[PDB]
Amino acid sequence: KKQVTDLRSELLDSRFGAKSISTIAESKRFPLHEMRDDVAFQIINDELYLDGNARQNLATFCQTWDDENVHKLMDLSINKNWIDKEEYPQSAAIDLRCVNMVADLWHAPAPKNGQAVGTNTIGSSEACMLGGMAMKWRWRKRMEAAGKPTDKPNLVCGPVQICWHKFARYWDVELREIPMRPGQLFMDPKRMIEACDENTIGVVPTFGVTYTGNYEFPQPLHDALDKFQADTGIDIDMHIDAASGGFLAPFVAPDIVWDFRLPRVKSISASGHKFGLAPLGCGWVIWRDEEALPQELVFNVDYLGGQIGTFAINFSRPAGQVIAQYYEFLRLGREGYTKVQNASYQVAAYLADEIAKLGPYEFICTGRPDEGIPAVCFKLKDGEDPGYTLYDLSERLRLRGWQVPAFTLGGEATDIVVMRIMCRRGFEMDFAELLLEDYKASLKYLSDHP
Amino acid sequence: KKQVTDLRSELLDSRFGAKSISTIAESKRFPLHEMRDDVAFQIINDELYLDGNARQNLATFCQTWDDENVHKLMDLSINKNWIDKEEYPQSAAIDLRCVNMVADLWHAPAPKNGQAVGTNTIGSSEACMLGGMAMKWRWRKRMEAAGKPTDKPNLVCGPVQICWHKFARYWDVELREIPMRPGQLFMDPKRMIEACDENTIGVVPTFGVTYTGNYEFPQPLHDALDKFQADTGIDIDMHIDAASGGFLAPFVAPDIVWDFRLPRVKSISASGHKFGLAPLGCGWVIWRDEEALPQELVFNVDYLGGQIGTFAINFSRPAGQVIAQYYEFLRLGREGYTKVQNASYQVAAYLADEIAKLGPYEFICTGRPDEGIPAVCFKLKDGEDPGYTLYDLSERLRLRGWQVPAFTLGGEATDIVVMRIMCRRGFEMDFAELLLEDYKASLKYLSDHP
Amino acid sequence: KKQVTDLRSELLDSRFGAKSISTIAESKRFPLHEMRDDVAFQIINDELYLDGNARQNLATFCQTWDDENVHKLMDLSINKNWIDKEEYPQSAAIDLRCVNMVADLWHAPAPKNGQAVGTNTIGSSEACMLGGMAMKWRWRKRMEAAGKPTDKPNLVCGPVQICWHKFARYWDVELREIPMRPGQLFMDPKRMIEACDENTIGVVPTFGVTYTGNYEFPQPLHDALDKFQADTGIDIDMHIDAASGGFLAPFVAPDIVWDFRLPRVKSISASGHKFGLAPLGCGWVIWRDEEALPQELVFNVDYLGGQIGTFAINFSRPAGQVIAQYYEFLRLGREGYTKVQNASYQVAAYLADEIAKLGPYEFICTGRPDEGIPAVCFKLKDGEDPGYTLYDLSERLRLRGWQVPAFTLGGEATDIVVMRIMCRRGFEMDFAELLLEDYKASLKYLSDHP
Amino acid sequence: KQVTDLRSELLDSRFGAKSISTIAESKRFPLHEMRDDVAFQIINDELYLDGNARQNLATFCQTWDDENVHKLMDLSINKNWIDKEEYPQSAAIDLRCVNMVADLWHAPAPKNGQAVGTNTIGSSEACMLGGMAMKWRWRKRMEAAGKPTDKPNLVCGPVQICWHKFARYWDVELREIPMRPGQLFMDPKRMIEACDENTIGVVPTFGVTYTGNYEFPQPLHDALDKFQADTGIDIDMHIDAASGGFLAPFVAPDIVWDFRLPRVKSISASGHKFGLAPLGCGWVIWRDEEALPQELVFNVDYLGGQIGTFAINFSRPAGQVIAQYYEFLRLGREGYTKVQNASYQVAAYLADEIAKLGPYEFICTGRPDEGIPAVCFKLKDGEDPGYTLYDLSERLRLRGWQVPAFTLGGEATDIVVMRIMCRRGFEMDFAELLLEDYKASLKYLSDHP
Ligand SMILES: *Cc1c(COP(=O)(O)O)cnc(C)c1O
Ligand SMILES: *Cc1c(COP(=O)(O)O)cnc(C)c1O
Ligand SMILES: *Cc1c(COP(=O)(O)O)cnc(C)c1O
Ligand SMILES: *Cc1c(COP(=O)(O)O)cnc(C)c1O
Repeated sequence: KKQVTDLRSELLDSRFGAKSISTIAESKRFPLHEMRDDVAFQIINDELYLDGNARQNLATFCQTWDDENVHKLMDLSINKNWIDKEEYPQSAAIDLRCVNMVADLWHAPAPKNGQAVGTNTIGSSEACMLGGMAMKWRWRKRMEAAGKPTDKPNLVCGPVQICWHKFARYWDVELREIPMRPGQLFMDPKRMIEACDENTIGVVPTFGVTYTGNYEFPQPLHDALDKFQADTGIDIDMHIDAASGGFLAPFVAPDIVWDFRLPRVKSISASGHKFGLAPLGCGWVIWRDEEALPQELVFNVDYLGGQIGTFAINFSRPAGQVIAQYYEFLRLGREGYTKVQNASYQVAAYLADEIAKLGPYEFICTGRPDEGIPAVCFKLKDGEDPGYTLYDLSERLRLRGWQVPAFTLGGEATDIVVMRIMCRRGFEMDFAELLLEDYKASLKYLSDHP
Repeated sequence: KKQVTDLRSELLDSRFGAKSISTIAESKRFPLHEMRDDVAFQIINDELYLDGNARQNLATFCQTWDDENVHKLMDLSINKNWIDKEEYPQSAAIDLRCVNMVADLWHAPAPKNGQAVGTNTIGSSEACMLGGMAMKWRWRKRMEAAGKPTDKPNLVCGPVQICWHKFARYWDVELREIPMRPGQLFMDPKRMIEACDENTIGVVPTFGVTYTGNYEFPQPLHDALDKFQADTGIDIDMHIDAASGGFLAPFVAPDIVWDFRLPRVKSISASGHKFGLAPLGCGWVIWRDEEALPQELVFNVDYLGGQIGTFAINFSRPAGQVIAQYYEFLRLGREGYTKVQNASYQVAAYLADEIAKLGPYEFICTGRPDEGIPAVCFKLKDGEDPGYTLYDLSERLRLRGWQVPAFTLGGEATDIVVMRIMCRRGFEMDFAELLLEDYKASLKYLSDHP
Repeated sequence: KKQVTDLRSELLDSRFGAKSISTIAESKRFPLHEMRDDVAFQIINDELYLDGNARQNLATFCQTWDDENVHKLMDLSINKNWIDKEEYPQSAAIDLRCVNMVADLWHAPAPKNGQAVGTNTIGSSEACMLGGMAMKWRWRKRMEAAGKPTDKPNLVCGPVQICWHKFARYWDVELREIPMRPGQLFMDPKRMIEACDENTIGVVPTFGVTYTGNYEFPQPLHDALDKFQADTGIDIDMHIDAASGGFLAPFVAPDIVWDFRLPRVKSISASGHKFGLAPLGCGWVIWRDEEALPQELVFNVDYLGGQIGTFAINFSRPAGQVIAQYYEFLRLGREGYTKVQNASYQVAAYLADEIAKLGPYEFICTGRPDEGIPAVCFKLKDGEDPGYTLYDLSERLRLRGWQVPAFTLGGEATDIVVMRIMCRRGFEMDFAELLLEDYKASLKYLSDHP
Repeated sequence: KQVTDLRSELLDSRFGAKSISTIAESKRFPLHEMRDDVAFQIINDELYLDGNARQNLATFCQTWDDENVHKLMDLSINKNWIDKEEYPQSAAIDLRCVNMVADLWHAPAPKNGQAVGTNTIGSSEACMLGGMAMKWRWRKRMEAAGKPTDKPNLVCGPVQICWHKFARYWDVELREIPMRPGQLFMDPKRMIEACDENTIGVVPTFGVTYTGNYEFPQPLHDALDKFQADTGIDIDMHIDAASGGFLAPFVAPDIVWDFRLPRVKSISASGHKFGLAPLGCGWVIWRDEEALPQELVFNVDYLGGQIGTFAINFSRPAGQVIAQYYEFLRLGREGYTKVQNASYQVAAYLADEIAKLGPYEFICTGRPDEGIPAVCFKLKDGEDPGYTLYDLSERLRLRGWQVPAFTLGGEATDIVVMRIMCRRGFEMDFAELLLEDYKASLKYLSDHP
């Protein structure tokens, strides 16, 4: 009799009065029985409230808002496999159009066969790894042509994102990172060259440093590499990590020469899901030409009577993000992207100007299109003590749901603590003004409770 | 006033009467201006009709259907970044629970500290690469402990999926793939041993061969490695590529000893988005214990007052797939997965039995849970010419929307042409009956057209 | 021409690239012009993120979750006017049914004419004011019957909610609120009698004290009032403020005699939107019989050829909440309400037990259905200093989005600080465990920072 | 049998189910839980017995809301208006509205940047708040003069029922000037005749419900000025602008009815009437801090500070105020003017067309300078077209229209009038359908006794 009465309750009980929702969710072993689908969904939906409100997460560089058409395109493509070119041929075609468009945006030389050399990825990490492998292979071929050993490769870079550290570790390459230091939180030409030698597989400038938000300019570095070859005969290539800058500079600062306009730039990577406005799960890596991508790294697959070259670390994955990316390209175009990015810079500039009035801060990034990305980065003026640290301010802001990271820089600037505010699409002026209000209140509090 | 007149039309024109929809979509350069969002969506939505219907794609192993709750969870998580453990802490916690559940499902030794060693990935490709890197590292340590050189590593395997070829290429490991041959379309104990030597970083049995759908049983191979170490002193580990098998056997054939129950198995990988029932973009790799995973490959990140180890190639990416995976685990449990997988095997078995009476066929896979995955694989009997090849049949079926692949096997069986039908969730008996009807019709046509 | 180009942009610009979203929302003067409706919605939608997550708000007693059918009924009733009985006659009829059901739930004498004496209200506040006006009127009639003056009315009560202070102020009644004091945080029989006199219009027990979560039991007070009349000839009525308790005890503690089973109780009020499970905007007040409600306070209106009595402060208002309330009565019934409330009590008891293990606490409320509502209320043991105050704990929990109030009691217990956690529908066990985890984490932090 | 019935409970269709084979409970709390789809279906269905809101021409309240308001309301279904610290932005948004409405009514610019006023569930609560403040200011005046305060009275014209309730609930003698032939409102002469030192204030109705016409505060204000000059008695006003408050500012700005008038200490209006907000939104604004007795305000902590609160209700939905703010930003003066102009155009059209159909005498014809967008008429005195307006109202109801016909009060109880309200959502084309049914109804009433 109990079984039937229990089952009756299973059918009729409300979501929160149900027996199945009276226990803590499994966290150690694979569940034994099936359960009400509404209760399973409810529990998980509710647990996710413990994640931070994405729109208030001012620490991330990734998109936290997508328009309705992208939501639809994503749902519609939830089961389209990006890797199966023959099974989802139009998704594949759309992908190839994006490759052309991004290559064009970065001034890659026009492809004679009508198709640029490059590929979509899950993000900049995979894109960078692909660029790094190609870089390492081109170096090997150069050394082999010279009759020199290829067992001690190194890579020269500045304050790179962690993915390059993983590349170095995973592909056994010695990472030679020029450390940040007071006065120059980036890789300068002089220190770059001092780290270069015949075993350097390449140099990686970060066109939009994550820690500060400022651009490392490839041109001055390119000049130094030209002189290095003239003096030593050593020819070093560049791969630009433009995770953020790749989808900013072309629109608001087109005259900064950082891309394929520079001879030594053999490849560039960027995150479509950062300022490229695509939903999480989209990255891009373009090569200046076929010569820049070693064929031994490319796996060809049948496609519409012919073949297409593939270079990826991942295999199966959703094609929704690239479809969404194409949508943004067509819907916004240069005009639309410029308007959206200009909106972010205006917000960044506004906040930097207003926050400067509230305390003894020294700004590292103030939302200037010509210097970096739409971000605000600052620190307390040396020797100044307003009665609080940027860590305390970060915490107070969190009480209102905002995630504004405060952290120490690296290298020779480990004693410097900075606060960074990322101004992405969806962080409109009105919304940013609310942050400003909370910022003033927080300081107000820290003042009444020193 | 033509500018005012064009604008009026731009505002009032219907979807297909609009001037902006009168041209072919851009495919070579980045668009210059923005356009109506409905038109951009319509064009792309319509182009996607050229992709094959996913529900009729019987070539793929990946999920082509997800329940409504998964669609909701995915939409809700479109902007949750899997990599930001501190910003989306509960998404991170849910992921850690799945790691424990998958490890438990595969009989991994119980975690003393309550947390299994493993990670979520975009798919089995990344999971296999993580497993391979760890294998390579353990091998180098083993060689180094005996003062031996580590410049000639090789990996022994059978008819593996392409990701293993990419692993060998990207990490400079010699792939010793034992080829399929008549009467033996798998890596057998004897040939495996012939291929193994002091430079073998490990053996990778494929617990669910893509080309045939059959399991390569680790147990017999394991006994062979034990004897190998006894005779030569060479101790070789195994990594199971259970992309499909990992979420099948545990439910429908629990007595098959293929997992951590086997001492030499140091890691196992599988695709959540294949038989794990997760939406595209979910993979898993678990290690036996801490000793199985070299700490040098792990990058720790801050997490709730402590630190969490991370081992991944990708960085930013959506957390929706793992959240959906946890939902399936809780909603279905062993009971639910058993019922779902059983339905797939029932369909495969049905098709195999029905197709067998329509022609002179020899089956390689008939949907037997004790032999492999829910698939049907067959070829024309040796020396039989029914007046058509399986290529013709595959083509006829495509006229009704079905994608049923016909292909030649590799290795020393390149003369053999086989047809494979994958029976996934969402390919119910009634739907399969329709395929059967189209099969009978196709054969009649081929008959009336020798 | 500039106007044409501006118009083109107003039409084609994306949500965040639009000019109209580049400024701060008006807050001082009525706007002059119209603007894109999507921008207006976006700005407001985004500002609301600054409100606390209702599901994590553990301070409120009101519903923070409604099932899909309620969301539908509310949307369908958004334009139905509760006050227009003749224009929306069935909404009116449904409302009258709820009056009957609530009256019956509280053991009101069965209405001979089939319709209980009572009315729906926006909340307990209006309900309490209606009950208060009626009490005042009956008192005046009693005094007048003996030829005595009615210029000095007073109301006797314990730690009441603010609405009674407002009633006293708005209707010129001296509020004799018996203060909380160490050992008895409630109105006890002895002090109640001390405060009562010929000028007392009635006694108001709070069946579910907001500050502690405990019930003030009407029966012992009723016994005292009986003896009081016997000793002094002064006959005093009771009005039970059962804002919370009215939809709890009837289901989980039917043996508690607090309602119309007690002769002196002439009216009872409760919040439908608290434990009554109705969405915000629903309250109830029921009178014992016609004699308990002075007709001079009732305004009759035409209804279906007859007349219905109305007693309300508000006039026009949505009928969705009462329609939703009826749906909950029908869908859940006594069985459903019992299970939902049982779930809340289960959660309160769990947290009480677990939190007790974390520090030197003295509990005031532990979620016992025989003592009060599903709440947890505690203070630090007298003389114990764990290194932090409950205010500190409340603040740290807020860093995770939780709103757990810490406050000082009133009256003679102003030096006592307590923390109160409300366990409502939608605060399931699994969700509560997450809170407990943050509680443990918050304590560890407070210890690591003496 | 247990298992048998359970199987049916799981598989039965909505209408084949056992639980829907009986009449819904109406006497006692149901005992058992039941299928949620059946419970919903039953209620959804009996609600069809309510009149179609879009065809309800008797109500002044909104019967249509745009998609964004529907969304905002669903999103705010659980946001508690009263918990200022818990839903701080909802509260902030509310305060912006207070400023905007105060500005709309020419309230003196607040030096501290925040107007004195509050959102309410409707005009009823707003009027009661204004009434209490009015009563308290009067008490303070009498106490200063050293006179008794036990006999307060309130002077008004044909007020809505809420003022009768205020009078009863707060023990104030209501001195209502009755309507009479040719004067369906409170005129200056009769107002003054009812005023004395016990009058707590005067309440002009800027948009009389029964007729749709405005009672103009200016001439009444002039009479009160003269009254003080003559007697020394200083009487203030509270304008009940339930309807007019969100009409005149947009279509007839030159009418001086608001804070431009010195004696107007407070004004109330229904956001859910012509303010275009969904049901459950009212407003009351005071001209300054001095007009609102502090003894009536309960301060609550708010963002490190305190905010004064004056309300009868406590917990309630914040959706309506959020929706109200959306309309303010989305429409602005331009938008409201366009929306209100549309209603007046429809009211004027119907008045003109209905005039051609019978011997009617119009009381209201949708003129922006005279009142709200309504049509009100009666049969010419001594004229008998063979039917009453009651019969006409009934026949229109056969098509789903609710067009009320009723008798006026006071000295005009023998007068029967019909009133048509033209709100947002009663577009020209829709109104033309009503006109077609009106013509048909008359034609029918003609071929019959
Ligand atoms: C499909 C498959 C893979 C690749 O897994 P993804 O999820 O597509 O990256 C690897 N191994 C085997 C045996 C497979 O079937
Ligand atoms: C964010 C970032 C990355 C990693 O890109 P993903 O899209 O997260 O994989 C790499 N480099 C830089 C400079 C970045 O900012
Ligand atoms: C919450 C509460 C009230 C006020 O009820 P509302 O529904 O918010 O108006 C009154 N009394 C008690 C005891 C309460 O808890
Ligand atoms: C409708 C009305 C009221 C009552 O306002 P509610 O919003 O329904 O509470 C008061 N006065 C007048 C003049 C009205 O028209």
